[PDB]
Amino acid sequence: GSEVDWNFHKDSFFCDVPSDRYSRVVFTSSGGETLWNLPAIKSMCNVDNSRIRSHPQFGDLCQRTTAASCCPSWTLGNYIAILNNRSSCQKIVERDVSHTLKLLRTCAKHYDMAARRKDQLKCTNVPRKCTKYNAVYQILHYLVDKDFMTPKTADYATPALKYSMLFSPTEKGESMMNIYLDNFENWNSSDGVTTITGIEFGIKHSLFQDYLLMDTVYPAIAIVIVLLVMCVYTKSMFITLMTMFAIISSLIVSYFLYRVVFHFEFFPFMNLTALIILVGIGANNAFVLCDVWNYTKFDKPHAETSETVSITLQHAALSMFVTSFTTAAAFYANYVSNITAIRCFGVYAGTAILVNYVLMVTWLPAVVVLHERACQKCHKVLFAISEASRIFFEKVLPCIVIKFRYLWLFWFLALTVGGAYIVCINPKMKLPSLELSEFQVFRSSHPFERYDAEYKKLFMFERVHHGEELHMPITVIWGVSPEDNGNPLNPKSKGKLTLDSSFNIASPASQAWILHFCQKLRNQTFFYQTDEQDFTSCFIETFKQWMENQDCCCSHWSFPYKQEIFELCIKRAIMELERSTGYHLDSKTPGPRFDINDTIRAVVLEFQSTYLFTLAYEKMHQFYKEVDSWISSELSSAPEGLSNGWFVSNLEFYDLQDSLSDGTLIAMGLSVAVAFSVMLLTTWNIIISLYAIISIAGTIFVTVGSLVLLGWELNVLESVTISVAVGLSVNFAVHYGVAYRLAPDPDREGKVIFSLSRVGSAMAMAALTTFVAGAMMMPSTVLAYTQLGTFMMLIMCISWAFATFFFQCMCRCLGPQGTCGQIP
Amino acid sequence: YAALIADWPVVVLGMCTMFIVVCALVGVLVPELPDFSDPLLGFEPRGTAIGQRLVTWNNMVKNTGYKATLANYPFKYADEQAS
Ligand SMILES: CC(C)CCC[C@@H](C)[C@H]1CC[C@H]2[C@@H]3CC=C4C[C@@H](OC(=O)CCC(=O)O)CC[C@]4(C)[C@H]3CC[C@]12C
Ligand SMILES: CC(C)CCC[C@@H](C)[C@H]1CC[C@H]2[C@@H]3CC=C4C[C@@H](OC(=O)CCC(=O)O)CC[C@]4(C)[C@H]3CC[C@]12C
Ligand SMILES: CC(C)CCC[C@@H](C)[C@H]1CC[C@H]2[C@@H]3CC=C4C[C@@H](OC(=O)CCC(=O)O)CC[C@]4(C)[C@H]3CC[C@]12C
Ligand SMILES: CC(C)CCC[C@@H](C)[C@H]1CC[C@H]2[C@@H]3CC=C4C[C@@H](OC(=O)CCC(=O)O)CC[C@]4(C)[C@H]3CC[C@]12C
Ligand SMILES: CC(C)CCC[C@@H](C)[C@H]1CC[C@H]2[C@@H]3CC=C4C[C@@H](OC(=O)CCC(=O)O)CC[C@]4(C)[C@H]3CC[C@]12C
Ligand SMILES: CC(C)CCC[C@@H](C)[C@H]1CC[C@H]2[C@@H]3CC=C4C[C@@H](OC(=O)CCC(=O)O)CC[C@]4(C)[C@H]3CC[C@]12C
Ligand SMILES: CC(C)CCC[C@@H](C)[C@H]1CC[C@H]2[C@@H]3CC=C4C[C@@H](OC(=O)CCC(=O)O)CC[C@]4(C)[C@H]3CC[C@]12C
Ligand SMILES: CC(C)CCC[C@@H](C)[C@H]1CC[C@H]2[C@@H]3CC=C4C[C@@H](OC(=O)CCC(=O)O)CC[C@]4(C)[C@H]3CC[C@]12C
Ligand SMILES: *[C@@H]1O[C@H](CO)[C@@H](O)[C@H](O)[C@H]1NC(C)=O
Ligand SMILES: *[C@@H]1O[C@H](CO)[C@@H](O)[C@H](O)[C@H]1NC(C)=O
Ligand SMILES: *[C@@H]1O[C@H](CO)[C@@H](O)[C@H](O)[C@H]1NC(C)=O
Ligand SMILES: *[C@@H]1O[C@H](CO)[C@@H](O)[C@H](O)[C@H]1NC(C)=O
Repeated sequence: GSEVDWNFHKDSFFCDVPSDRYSRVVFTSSGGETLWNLPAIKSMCNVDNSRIRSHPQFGDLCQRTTAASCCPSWTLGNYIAILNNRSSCQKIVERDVSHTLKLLRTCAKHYDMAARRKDQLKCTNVPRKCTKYNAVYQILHYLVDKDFMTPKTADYATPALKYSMLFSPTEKGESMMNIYLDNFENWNSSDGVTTITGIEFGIKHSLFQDYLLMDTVYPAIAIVIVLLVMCVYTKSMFITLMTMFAIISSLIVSYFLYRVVFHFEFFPFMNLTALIILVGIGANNAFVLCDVWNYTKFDKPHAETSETVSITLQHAALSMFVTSFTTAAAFYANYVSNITAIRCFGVYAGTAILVNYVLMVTWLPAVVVLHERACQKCHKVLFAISEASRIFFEKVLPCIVIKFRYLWLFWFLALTVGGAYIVCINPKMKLPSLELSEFQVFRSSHPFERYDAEYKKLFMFERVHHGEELHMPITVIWGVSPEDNGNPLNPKSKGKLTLDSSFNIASPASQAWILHFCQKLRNQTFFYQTDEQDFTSCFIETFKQWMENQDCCCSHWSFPYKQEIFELCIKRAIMELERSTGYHLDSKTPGPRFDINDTIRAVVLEFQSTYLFTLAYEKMHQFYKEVDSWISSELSSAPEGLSNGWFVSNLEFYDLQDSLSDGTLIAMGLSVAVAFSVMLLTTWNIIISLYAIISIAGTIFVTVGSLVLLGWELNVLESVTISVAVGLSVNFAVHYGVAYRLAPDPDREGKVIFSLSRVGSAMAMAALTTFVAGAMMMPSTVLAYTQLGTFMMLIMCISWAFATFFFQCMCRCLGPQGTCGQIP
Repeated sequence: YAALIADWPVVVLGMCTMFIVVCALVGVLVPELPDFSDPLLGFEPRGTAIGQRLVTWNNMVKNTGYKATLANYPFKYADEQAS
């Protein structure tokens, strides 16, 4: 139903003032790049009263008798209709358009009045009386963006105002989800003259969950594709099905081991993405075992199966464990970060990879030994595929990589130095620059992220909102000691508890010292004078000033009282200090704290400062560092010197940024150390280890440089990606290094073609399968999937190319006698 | 165990699925299922010499004054019995 009349009943009234609390839609018209035309305004108001004035809305102001309309719409069309007092917004005569154009032209130079509350009357002096009741000010400050009516353009020029806004009389909140879940999500936009771009119903995070469930078809499809490709490599559907089931069961048992055995109970979001990663990892192990199997079954076919199994385990387990353990340590290295989500994702993914390795070692030989048990063209095409792959990865690829052998060196060195310069000096990666309230958690084209990132800086009532200029306060506390109690390690996000200390303020020396501290702090440079706060500061000062009376019990004494006057007169004084001004004080007031017993337990002072609140890193770091360095000067009496070192402002974003900037580097260091150690221990030849380290550094620098060039911050994902990349790099270097060694050929140019022809198929298959398993996430809605897919593609296609070319064209300098490592 | 996976594949392939299925059943029965409602439930440092103080100063506010026996840090309240 929802059928009643609207507010415009030939009444020049209006519900309220357009505030920030309501719901906003943002309109751009078309390539026409103009909105001042009856079709645009009428279609905008019509799509308004169609897509939002149809569904039953029980949340409204209800200021009049109309049950389904309190304010008309709060749009440009209404503000035109209030001129020439045409009631229905549908009835416009295309002349009031010119009227308001001329009016905004002649009045925009004065932008400057807040409001005229009295009906048909102005409270304070205004430059012009030709303006209606708050028409021009409201229509300039709220509805139309900045490009309209600028003093930069000359006279006789007509502006464009490609963007406009439109409010809604209802109050934004979670209740809009229904409205959004049926009427807004499916259809594209309005007709070709008006197109909605940004929406601010306020359900960006509460509705998030739903999209998750609606976008799990892209993971599933991915799995399917993988299966197909594996059928091409190993022709038996049995092995493919059983290894995919092994991967799934590995994830399941890893969850079980994660939840109850390790016993810590919190499941973050990013853990889901883990699955995708492992889909492009576990399969690799198969492509190492199966292949080797055939080789052994091609060397001594008449032998007993048990011997072939023992030999293939002997020849595969070492490399499988090397690569799996390297990636697992690279994941577990995130257990040194101070955040919670990554500190759990690390452990989960690490346990997953380790269990997957164990299953690939045990379950897989079982199924491969238990696999002892018109189509002419369908078989000939596969035979030709095998022949082509063999002739390619045996004769063509080594020729291509070894005949040129010099262009690759210079080319990849240039790419490496470019990546190094682009990650280190000029466009270094930037810390996050968005408030914790609104992270970009959707696709960068969703109607929510548009309004939350781009359009929140074109409209006046948001730009001047960005012009807050709120100073930063400092506080000091002497009551409690800083200590955390509830599940620090592998936390719960629900662990907190307060406590106490043992100090006395009754000592007169402590009183004098507090007064001296305040006087001193009133001297430094990071201070801001207001001359207006009486109690919202040191309480001792105003208390002393208040105790100058006489004949009332104590009065007219010195500064260091005998504390028997003091303990009682604090309470005697505050009950009248509440009388004069500041009648209310609520749990964040510099007043001292009490207990069940009326003694004092916590003392809290507060001051303003000259540094302005911001979101950059260097400014806040300077503030914190210098001010804490000064506050560290305590040298005070025995009491209140312990549990003294207190300082806290509204600086949490800075904490997040610092924790990121330290965790990422520590994780990178640990992971690269483990990688180099494993490579050295598995190669037993120092020059090959040096070449592998150079290749790892090259691929890391190139991938991080391409990521930063494409434009990426460090929110919480890249903090894990930067460490995962250096663990996923060495996967190919280890194989190419093991295969290069133990080859029946002493010379340099020889024994390279051997290793390359022997493991190029496996490396290319692993690269392609991870590439295609990450390339099925690009079209999606939630952002994490897109980030992870792009990173996966860009890391695999780079690491394979380097570890093949820049390594083989380097490992041919080695001498046949070489180093052979130390003597075990 | 080369001989073990040589003449006895089925036992080694069945013990694995026994372990896997008991693991899945325990994991789906015992622990409380995750929520997935707030996408930023974790992003807050813990124990970094500037997160401890924030946590403590926020716990100081939640334990505000009550009309009687706040078990907390109130103002003057406990001595209003004169009226
Ligand atoms: C390179 C690899 C092989 C090193 C070992 C990796 C894991 C086996 C380790 C790394 C960090 C360890 C964790 C470090 C700290 C904790 C918190 C700890 O928490 C509690 O005891 C609180 C709950 C309770 O009271 O039971 C439980 C064990 C756990 C998860 C540990 C489980 C074993 C973990 C995951
Ligand atoms: C690895 C990922 C990328 C894909 C494979 C896993 C997903 C298909 C699963 C993992 C967790 C599942 C979620 C776990 C819990 C819920 C809550 C559940 O809530 C309700 O039924 C409504 C009531 C409420 O919980 O408030 C709806 C399904 C959903 C979102 C599930 C949807 C399917 C999810 C995202
Ligand atoms: C450990 C290996 C495997 C990876 C490479 C690590 C280091 C060789 C590099 C990579 C990024 C570098 C940092 C990139 C940027 C800066 C900022 C720079 O200070 C600036 O303000 C520079 C830019 C400017 O002048 O504005 C001081 C060096 C530092 C910390 C660099 C220190 C050296 C770092 C850690
Ligand atoms: C080789 C791998 C590990 C990737 C490279 C590391 C980056 C992902 C991170 C880790 C440390 C970060 C740096 C940590 C500290 C700073 C100082 C910070 O300084 C300021 O706040 C501004 C100073 C000024 O403007 O003069 C600017 C960002 C920067 C260079 C960061 C840039 C991005 C870095 C190099
Ligand atoms: C195996 C090899 C090929 C890896 C790459 C070797 C070099 C190209 C890298 C390794 C260490 C890097 C350096 C690590 C740290 C820094 C400090 C960083 O910050 C400053 O010196 C500040 C300059 C400023 O104030 O603007 C500038 C880049 C630089 C010299 C880096 C330049 C590139 C270097 C020499
Ligand atoms: C022989 C081959 C295998 C070497 C590796 C080539 C590709 C795997 C990579 C390496 C460098 C990458 C490029 C690094 C940087 C950019 C710029 C980037 O530009 C932007 O997104 C905005 C540019 C700007 O406006 O500054 C687009 C992707 C692109 C071309 C990347 C595309 C993929 C490239 C070519
Ligand atoms: C593995 C073999 C078959 C060689 C494959 C070579 C190309 C087909 C690959 C190599 C690197 C790929 C690129 C790696 C990364 C990107 C960035 C990617 O960026 C986005 O889509 C932005 C997503 C976002 O951040 O929202 C677009 C595709 C592109 C250029 C990829 C296109 C396909 C490329 C050029
Ligand atoms: C039953 C559930 C709980 C687990 C299923 C997984 C495995 C235990 C199954 C899947 C496929 C099964 C195999 C499917 C077919 C056969 C062939 C069967 O022998 C014949 O059919 C011979 C026919 C002939 O040559 O005359 C012997 C059992 C075996 C190996 C089965 C053994 C058990 C396997 C590996
Ligand atoms: C609008 O107001 C003017 C003057 O107040 C009046 O002359 C005109 O008739 C009104 N419009 C209508 C439709 O009555
Ligand atoms: C969007 O769909 C509507 C139908 O709901 C159609 O009228 C309009 O032309 C479409 N616009 C575009 C750009 O496809
Ligand atoms: C603080 O006030 C002025 C201005 O800095 C200075 O001259 C004076 O000596 C200082 N007083 C104290 C007690 O530090
Ligand atoms: C003060 O606290 C003590 C705690 O031991 C308690 O016994 C006493 O009753 C309290 N006094 C008042 C007036 O609440």
